[PDB]
Amino acid sequence: AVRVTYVRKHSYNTKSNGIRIVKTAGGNMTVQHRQKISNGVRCGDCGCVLAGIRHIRPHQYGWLGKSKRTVTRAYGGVKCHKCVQKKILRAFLINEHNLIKLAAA
Amino acid sequence: GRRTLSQRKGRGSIFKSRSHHKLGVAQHRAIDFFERHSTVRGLVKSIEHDPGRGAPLARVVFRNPRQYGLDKELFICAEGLYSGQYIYCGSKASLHIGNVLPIGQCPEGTVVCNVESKPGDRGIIARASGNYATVISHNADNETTRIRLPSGAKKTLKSNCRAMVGIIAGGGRTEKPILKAGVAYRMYKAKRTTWPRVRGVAMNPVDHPHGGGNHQHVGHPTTLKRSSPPGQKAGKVAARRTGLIR
Amino acid sequence: TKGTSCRGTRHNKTHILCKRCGKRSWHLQKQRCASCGYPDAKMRQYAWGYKALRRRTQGTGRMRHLKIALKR
Amino acid sequence: VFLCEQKANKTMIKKAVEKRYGVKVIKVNTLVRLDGLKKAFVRLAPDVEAMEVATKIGLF
Amino acid sequence: TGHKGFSYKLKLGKKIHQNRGVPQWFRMKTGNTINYNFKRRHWNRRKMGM
RNA sequence: GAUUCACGCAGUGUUAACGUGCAAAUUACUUGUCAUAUUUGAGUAUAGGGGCGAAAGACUCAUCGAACUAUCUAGUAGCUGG
RNA sequence: UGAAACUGUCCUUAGUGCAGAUCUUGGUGGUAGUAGCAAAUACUAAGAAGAGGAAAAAAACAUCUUAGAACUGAAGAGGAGAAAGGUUCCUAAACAACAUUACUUGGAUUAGGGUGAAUCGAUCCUAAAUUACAGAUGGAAAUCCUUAAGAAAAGGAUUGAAAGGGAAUAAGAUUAAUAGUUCUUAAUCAAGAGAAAUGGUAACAUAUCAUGAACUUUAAAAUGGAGUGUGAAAAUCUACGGAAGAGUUCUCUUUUCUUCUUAACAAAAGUAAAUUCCACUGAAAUGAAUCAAUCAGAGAAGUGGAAUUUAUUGGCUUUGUAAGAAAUUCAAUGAAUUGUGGUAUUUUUGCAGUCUUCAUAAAAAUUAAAGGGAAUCUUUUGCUCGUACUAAUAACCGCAACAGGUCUCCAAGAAGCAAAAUCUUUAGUUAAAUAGAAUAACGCAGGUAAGGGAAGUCGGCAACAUAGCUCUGUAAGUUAGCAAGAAAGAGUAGCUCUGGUGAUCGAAUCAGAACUUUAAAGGUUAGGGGAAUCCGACUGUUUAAUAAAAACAUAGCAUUCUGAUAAAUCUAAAAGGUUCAUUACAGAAUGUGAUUUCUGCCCAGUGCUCUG
RNA sequence: GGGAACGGGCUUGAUUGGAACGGCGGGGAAAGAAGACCCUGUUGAGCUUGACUCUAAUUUAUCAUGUGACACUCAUUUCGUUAAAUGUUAAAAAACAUUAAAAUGAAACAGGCGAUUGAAAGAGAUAGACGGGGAGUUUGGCUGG
RNA sequence: CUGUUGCUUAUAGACGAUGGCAUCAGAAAUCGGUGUUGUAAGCCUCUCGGGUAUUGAAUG
RNA sequence: AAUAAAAUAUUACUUUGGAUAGUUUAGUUUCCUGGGCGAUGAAGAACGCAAUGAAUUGCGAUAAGUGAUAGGAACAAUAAAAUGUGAAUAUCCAAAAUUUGAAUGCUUGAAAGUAUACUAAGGUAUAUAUGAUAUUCAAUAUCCA
Repeated sequence: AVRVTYVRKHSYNTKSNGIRIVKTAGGNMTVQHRQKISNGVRCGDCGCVLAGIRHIRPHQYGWLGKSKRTVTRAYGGVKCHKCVQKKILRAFLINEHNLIKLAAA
Repeated sequence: GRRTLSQRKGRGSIFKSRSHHKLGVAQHRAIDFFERHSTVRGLVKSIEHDPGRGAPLARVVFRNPRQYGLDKELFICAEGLYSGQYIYCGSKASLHIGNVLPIGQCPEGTVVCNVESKPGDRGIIARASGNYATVISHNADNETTRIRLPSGAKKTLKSNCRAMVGIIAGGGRTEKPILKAGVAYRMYKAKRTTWPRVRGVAMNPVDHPHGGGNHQHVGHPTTLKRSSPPGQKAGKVAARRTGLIR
Repeated sequence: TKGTSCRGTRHNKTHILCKRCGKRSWHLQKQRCASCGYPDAKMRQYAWGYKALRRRTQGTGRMRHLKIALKR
Repeated sequence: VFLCEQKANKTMIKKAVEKRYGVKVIKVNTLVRLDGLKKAFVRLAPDVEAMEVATKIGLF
Repeated sequence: TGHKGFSYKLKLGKKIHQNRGVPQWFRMKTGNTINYNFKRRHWNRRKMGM
């Protein structure tokens, strides 16, 4: 087999020193540098991973399109649909209860 | 002779607290008008494990009384607290588990925890796992109340000293027998450097006052006065009694 | 193993060059110079070191300005 | 390939060459040598031939 | 090391420059006693300690 | 914080080699151990009647029952040598 | 002999007379042409260069090329880095000294040459920690404090990582030596310049689109380990079909071997695995499923959808780059080729759930989104510093080319359970403190041995011996978990067959049957076993360099003090410090040392204590 | 033999050919080290202890002038905050809450930022106790060792 | 006369020494005798085969 | 008994070594005269500069030296060029005076850097403490409408 060497001067297998050995022209293999695996967005209430948003590095969200870093809904990109649905029902039902309980019962 | 290990502990070089992953300081919120004369509501967002302490810690979020924003707190969780719970702090708070009330509002016989020794000092007594203080009696003549500390001693505090109603969570932690020296080694991961304790009799005369001779023995009485200088105060200090009590 | 063997791991410098006196006497972890007594404003001199005084003192260098003022 | 002052940077070396020799520069790479001098690799525009520029200097 | 500070590299270059012998023309001066430089060193003989 | 083998590490025995040595502590075989009380780098913290020590008066730059260095100091010597 | 100063007498003066002090400094003998130049398997033939293999064999001859023969054996004697070194790197001339012979060789002498970055790092951020002004403290030097003490800093100052976090570059070619740095081609990033939208029931989706200030919130950067299953890639192995070259060939072999490749960044023909959500319906005769689990009326299964992860866009094939490169051939610059598969093994990289903790396993720079509703394609630039070489049986630390020590990355075949021992391929090397003849004693290292079998010896020290796998079998004792691989016994080769274990052709694995032989684990690797007693309960640690243990630790047990302005305790002092980001299930000080059983009598003496 | 009582040298004898190679371990009371065992120094050091003499830490008493006759706070102590409403008058719901309308809204004043301790306690001076935690030093002579 | 030297000399041997021969010398293969192993390679038979055999063996 | 190879002894010559003699631009001591540094940036450190330099000496981007004043014909190891229209040489003078260092805008490890204002670059200034003056303020601290 073909053995390879690090290209940069980092000699230790740290988290930021990940490599991939891929085949090149002529049969020789070159060394790449692979990105770290990143987490996604979580709902602020239930801590569940949000859908519709990619799991990329924080600085790479700026390069994405405007619609690719959020969801077209209230609290989109910070609250899940279950998280939001309870917020709406909490807001309406509590105010309605206050209207009859107090406020000229 | 040399300096004993008890003396080297006071300089605090390798004996400093291993408090790097600790959540923070666990205490009540700073006392303001809205808690002296009214009540505030806090949401228990999460319950976490504070390294180095046996009881869980609660991340309570009070909204704000005077400005716009949030007030993120860090309480010592009472047993029975759950995520999403509403707790209330204030003079007019109801007598429920987890609420923080002035000690004078608690009826006699109430079980409280995280009691303040001085009003507004954010909790001193009854903070370890499963520990609590009991309200003994009130005294409205001088605005003072009596409570029973977890050690059995009685203490007289101002009636507006604050405490949380309930038991500190995590009780029964010390009833489980450590079996391995490794488990005891991990217990002090977020604590001080104390664990592997070499007996004084096993040392040399230079190292310890117990450092013996040809046979491992102390040689002199192990009960000492409180006025003994550091470096000779090894053993039992001001021991009223001694031996297997009956 | 306290002799030949233990010397193999000596590849970390205790002292580097000093900015004020030019000697390899700057302790990195102490952040001060063992020879000239750096950041301390006064140059480090001791009466028991009589030879160290005649190794770096007035007249042991170029005397760029004082060689003209005294002769004037 | 020139030998310059270490205190001059890539932008000062670039301007000095156009001023002194009347050429167009598209790239300057510099390295500091052990003896202290700064070696500059000044590349000229394709519309300018360095063969005549070097001859005028006296290299050839 | 490959990685070094700029001023440290210039002090390395000076030690290279000073590791040279007396030029021939200097040795032919009248009343000359300087034939070999005694402040000379080699990498494998004496470590310059910087 | 089970049993073993390997990469590594140690140092049980030979009281083997060597003992003006490869080496101011190493070599060979045998043996043991070989991931959670594990191994290890770098950064950092602790300094001499002090530090650090799972404790051997161990370790603190081949120096430790009190380091190294310089000054007092040409310390004193009823003792040895000239 | 030597070539420029000196002597005799009287007084004066003394750093004034040497055989010794293990005297000091320098020089020099015998020992003595003696001990040695013996680890790292190994060299040989022809030719060249050179003063340097001559000769009655003076039996040996340094460098380079070729041929033979070999070693390290891919956890390497291979290819690269961090620290350390500092020019040792490359070339030419030259060999006085140096590398225990010699050297035409060299990490040695002399002289030249060599290190190219918007994209790699430093620079930037913070971690453990570190240091300022003012203040506090001190006789002093100076110490303390790091946001508390302040008319200082919207909230708190400096430094601290070339392994942590982090905007963005790849392939090919090129040099005597540098190259994610130069050249060619192709990219990317940052900073600049030229009354406010739709679609889907929904999850959510639309080459910028489709405004979004103060303020606030959320998420990311950013989080242990074990073990199981599995997706993809690469390497190895292999099936089908070949093209080109090479090896063997009087004995066969439609044969053995080699090449058949392709980046960053983007595209979207075709098509996956896993997980989480959404719509319809409402499950009991309970179903669904995994290697294991696990799940369901706070809603299963089914049907149809949405999203995200899978080493860049979007995982894989494919496409642009792009064959014009490169590889392998052929001719004398020009021509040829560059399919398709695998229910195989290993490594790498993700994923999914399971387990484990009196352990819960970083922060900041910086980025995005939300709530709110204040206001109304082309082109330019990209600064500073490091960048050579070794990274070790010769470039580092040990006085040295020292068998010692010193952090990592990549990783072929056979055989095997195995990254074991052994052999080989790519790469490196045949030199690494000199050899030739002879073949005494005595050695060091490795072996064997008649008959006996520990009689030797303080003592089975040393050596021998056992040893892999399958089947049968396995005692006392016991904390019921073990003892246990107890002990003990049988089998094992080669060749020719049969059967079992799957999917809509393939895996090595298991069982059985004939026949033959030198009767089969044994080349390498590879437990000796049993019966008692003493100590320590166990895993662990220890006197670096004569003690590895019964010593230390340990869990268990027990005792003492302490309500925090405290206990212990550092400091000369201190709005000083540590346990303490703590609060009796805690902090501090001790003794004994797992479990079982039991801890008897004594308060006179010395301690300690008293609510006197 | 005698001698310092175990000679290579001296006395008397035995005896002797000069130069040495390979071994060898009897001797050279062989080399290595101003004996480490023992004793003597009016020589030390580590450790111990009601050895002698002291000392840090701890402790107790007195002094160091806050007011009114126990009460107060005013120095002092220990704290807490963004010095964020002090004092006197007048448990159904893990959601949002801010940049105000309107014609002040959103009340005034105190000589105390809010508590705690308190003329007591801390630090100083002097005096008694304690104090191997620690410092300095000593630990006779004769003597069939 | 003796010594060196040669037979990579033996009845000898650490090196010296000792012993033998030195042109009718010596050395060498080959062959025969003598041993060891066990029946070669090409096609059970060829096959008591093949191979080795002084190196410190014995003839020519 | 015998040989003198080795051994020993003396002299001459030579060698290894560097004593002795002769010599001194170096020291030691005493005395005399001063005791003349620095924010106008010192002492010290680093780096750089000669036609051929490595050290040392001298000097600082005007570099083994510039101007002025004295001075009057050299320097040399080699070659150049200049020179009585002034070479060497000397100086309390003039100009100039790199990076640091009390080091002082901020940072500084071996660190590369970086902010603001004035006058793209370049050059200045900006530490702490402190005296005087001016100016802008703060505190009902005292009066005070």
